[PDB]
Amino acid sequence: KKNVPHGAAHIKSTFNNTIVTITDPQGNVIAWASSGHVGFKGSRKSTPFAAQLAAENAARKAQDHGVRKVDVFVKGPGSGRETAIRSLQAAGLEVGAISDVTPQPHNGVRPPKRRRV
Amino acid sequence: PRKGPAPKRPLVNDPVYGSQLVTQLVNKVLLKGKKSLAERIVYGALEQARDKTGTDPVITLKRALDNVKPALEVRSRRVGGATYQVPVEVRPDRSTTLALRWLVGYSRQRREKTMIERLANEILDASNGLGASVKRREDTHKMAEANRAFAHYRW
RNA sequence: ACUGCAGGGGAGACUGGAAUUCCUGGUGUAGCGGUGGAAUGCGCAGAUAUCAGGAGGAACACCGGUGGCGAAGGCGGGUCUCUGGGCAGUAACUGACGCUGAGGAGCGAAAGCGUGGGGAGCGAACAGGAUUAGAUACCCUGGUAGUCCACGCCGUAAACGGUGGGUACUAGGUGUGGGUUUCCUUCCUUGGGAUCCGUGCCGUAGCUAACGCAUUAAGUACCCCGCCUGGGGAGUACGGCCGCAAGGCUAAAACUCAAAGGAAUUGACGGGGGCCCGCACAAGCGGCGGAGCAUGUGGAUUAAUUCGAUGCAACGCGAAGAA
Ligand SMILES: [Mg+2]
Ligand SMILES: [Mg+2]
Ligand SMILES: [Mg+2]
Ligand SMILES: [Mg+2]
Ligand SMILES: [Mg+2]
Ligand SMILES: [Mg+2]
Ligand SMILES: [Mg+2]
Ligand SMILES: [Mg+2]
Ligand SMILES: [Mg+2]
Ligand SMILES: [Mg+2]
Ligand SMILES: [Mg+2]
Ligand SMILES: [Mg+2]
Ligand SMILES: [Mg+2]
Ligand SMILES: [Mg+2]
Ligand SMILES: [Mg+2]
Ligand SMILES: [Mg+2]
Ligand SMILES: [Mg+2]
Ligand SMILES: [Mg+2]
Ligand SMILES: [Mg+2]
Ligand SMILES: [Mg+2]
Ligand SMILES: [Mg+2]
Ligand SMILES: [Mg+2]
Ligand SMILES: [Mg+2]
Ligand SMILES: [Mg+2]
Ligand SMILES: [Mg+2]
Ligand SMILES: [Mg+2]
Ligand SMILES: [Mg+2]
Ligand SMILES: [Mg+2]
Ligand SMILES: [Mg+2]
Ligand SMILES: [Mg+2]
Ligand SMILES: [Mg+2]
Ligand SMILES: [Mg+2]
Ligand SMILES: [Mg+2]
Repeated sequence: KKNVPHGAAHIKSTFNNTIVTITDPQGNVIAWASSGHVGFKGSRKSTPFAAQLAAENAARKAQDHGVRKVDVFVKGPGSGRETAIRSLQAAGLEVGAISDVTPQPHNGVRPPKRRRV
Repeated sequence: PRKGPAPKRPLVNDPVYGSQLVTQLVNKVLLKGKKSLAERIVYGALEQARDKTGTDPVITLKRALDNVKPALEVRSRRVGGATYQVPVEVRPDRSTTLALRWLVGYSRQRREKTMIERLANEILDASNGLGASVKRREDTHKMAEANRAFAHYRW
């Protein structure tokens, strides 16, 4: 029963998965439908096709709560970073501003050991 | 091959029916060089086709093909430790080729007596959308609509 | 000595922000995580995600470079305190006070060890999952010591420029870091010329087995120290000294082999790279492998089954004629 006309869509896109949650500007979550909610399992979640269905499922489920305009905050080094933004435009939403909030440490904590694959 | 495309072969118009589609059907029925035998099946099955509809049979034949042309096929590729299918677009002159192989191919294992009446049933059960060659259209598409995740590997 | 100048040289104390994790609440609902592909695992008892506050530890994005500094090891978030060395100019001062240095003494990455703190993340040992003939590994989820701090010990590294320290001389070309000074000097250009000390690149004479070195020598010379004398046995044994221990330093012989080696050359090869081709694959059509029979072979049998052919490139082959 929550009603808000202006929102804020957050997108996290890793090498394994994408998650599209949509909040109000105060930061409270409305709808969050990701790439495992849309039916996929395993390495298929990282594909760009699985990102343009996760962004459709979070968009229609947010327009039922009255969201007509979002702000986009992508982060993560994923391949579903651009196809998720174009998926929000072909669902009835307006994108407004697209930002970049990928966390950048100032050489803080130690990364794991490099893979000898 | 290695050195580009090879020049494809022309097809002359069929003398009985003024269309290149009938003379492309007789070459899928053709076995062992018996071309006059393969022309007595295709001319025979089309005359049997007009005795159950009354419509001209090369108009019946094109509606039999428009329900079995695939739009997406499912060509395979090995990527890493697991191989998986890839959906690619079918060009138009392959969609004619891959459909006429399916009318002749599923009529040879249909339950009638002669080839003239086995072929004339599969054309009429595809002009209505009910045959077994039509079912392979919505099995090729279902395997191509369950693999849109792999469309970014187009060789 | 005096005047200048550059610097992550060291030590102590205080201190700043991003990020990781956890905790406490808000919203929200079924997945998240992970891989070549999965699974163990986390979650549905409210996770991942998103916002706000709070706790703690460790490393310091951009500047950052081909660069600076230090005897080497090594050294960078900011600030204050204390402190070592270097370079240029003046030529005020002492008047050979210099160089090297057996033994010796100090410093000395990382791992490790002692007592006491701290412990975010990472992570030997460990455990489970997957892979596989096996997998005590690679890959994944976890995870203890340790990594961090204080005071001691250890004293080893491919501790490397695989090149001991001082000095003198021997064509240059061209970058960059720290000075001083002359000419168009106010034409500003922070360009050009000269000189002193770093640091790289390419090059002549000369040297070298060759690769290469080449005013930062591996060139031409002189002074001092260390070290080598075929490869294994072996930086091992015994003895000694040091160490809390792990272990370090000094250091053999018997025996055994006729070699072990260094650079370059030609080829072959690679689950190295570039380009290119073949019914190689793909896209198709028809077969073989199953059945009866013909023909050749292996084997077996026989008085004899004449002999030859035996991955491709032997097996309807020599045999285009065995009653
Ligand atoms: Mg300092
Ligand atoms: Mg913080
Ligand atoms: Mg914690
Ligand atoms: Mg919460
Ligand atoms: Mg959270
Ligand atoms: Mg400091
Ligand atoms: Mg005097
Ligand atoms: Mg000395
Ligand atoms: Mg240590
Ligand atoms: Mg121990
Ligand atoms: Mg300790
Ligand atoms: Mg302790
Ligand atoms: Mg194990
Ligand atoms: Mg591990
Ligand atoms: Mg201290
Ligand atoms: Mg010591
Ligand atoms: Mg040594
Ligand atoms: Mg070193
Ligand atoms: Mg040495
Ligand atoms: Mg010398
Ligand atoms: Mg000296
Ligand atoms: Mg110089
Ligand atoms: Mg050179
Ligand atoms: Mg030499
Ligand atoms: Mg010897
Ligand atoms: Mg020893
Ligand atoms: Mg001993
Ligand atoms: Mg060699
Ligand atoms: Mg090759
Ligand atoms: Mg093939
Ligand atoms: Mg057979
Ligand atoms: Mg024989
Ligand atoms: Mg033959």
